[PDB]
Amino acid sequence: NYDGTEKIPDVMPTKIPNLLVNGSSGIAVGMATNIPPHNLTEVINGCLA
DNA sequence: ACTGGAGAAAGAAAGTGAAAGGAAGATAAAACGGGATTCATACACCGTTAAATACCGGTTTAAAAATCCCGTGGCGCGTTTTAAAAAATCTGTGCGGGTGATTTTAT
Repeated sequence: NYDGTEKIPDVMPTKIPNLLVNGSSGIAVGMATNIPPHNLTEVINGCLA
């Protein structure tokens, strides 16, 4: 952490494709993102395919 | 007596709180105009007949149509203005993580 007295995970070991099913939206310097949500069953079927 | 700093007086310029009023808005009461019923009453449709009008044959004649000469103003051309519509260019705004700040009451 900032004081060097704790530990924080670098990334989560997720079982869910969260990015596609929930989307995202943010504004940065020189760029931006905009992603719509989706349906979980269709994403799972696509991953299996 | 003279000098230079400092404090106090006096005077002039700028900011101020309050000002009728008037065009510019805003809000209600009123007069209006457009639908649903309800019939009595005048209007639409059907047989009959005297009468008023359309039609044919032949004149005519006075009025309107046709023709010629001319002298103009009313359209036509070329070149400018001027609004009107269209294309181009600016102005706000909200989505989600970040930085920093404000106010009123009771005992």
